[PDB]
Amino acid sequence: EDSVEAVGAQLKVYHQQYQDKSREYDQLYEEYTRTSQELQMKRTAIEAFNETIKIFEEQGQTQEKCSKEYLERFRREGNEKEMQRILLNSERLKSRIAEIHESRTKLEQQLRAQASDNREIDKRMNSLKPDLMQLRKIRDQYLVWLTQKGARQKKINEWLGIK
Repeated sequence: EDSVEAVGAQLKVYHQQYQDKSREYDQLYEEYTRTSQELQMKRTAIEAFNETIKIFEEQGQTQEKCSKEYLERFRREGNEKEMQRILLNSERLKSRIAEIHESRTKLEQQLRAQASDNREIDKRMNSLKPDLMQLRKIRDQYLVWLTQKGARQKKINEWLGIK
């Protein structure tokens, strides 16, 4: 009721709630920053693929340049096996590229998944900011109350779990 022990008893309850609400928030904040890091690597990895692919395409372009003379000629010569070789190269090459291009696409999809999670963890992270403010305010109020009350230090520390 109006018992100092009863008020201090209430204080302990709210302070605890507050610390717990606070700890949980901290846990989320780390998780958010951490995932934003792992999210960076993914972005970087994608650039790696983009770079890799851009490379192979340049290789393809230049080999295609030299092949063109020979190929156009072997066609009318007409050497089957020789020009066959030429097409077989460009093929496996383009099926290396076409293979990688899809390989990053799976990562991009895999990326947006994590990106959403951060959007959501950030959301939950904002749900708590209000309560934290309030609990802190509240707890501070009981402190002032008990403080102006005869109630005093040592037991206050007890109620705040201080050693």
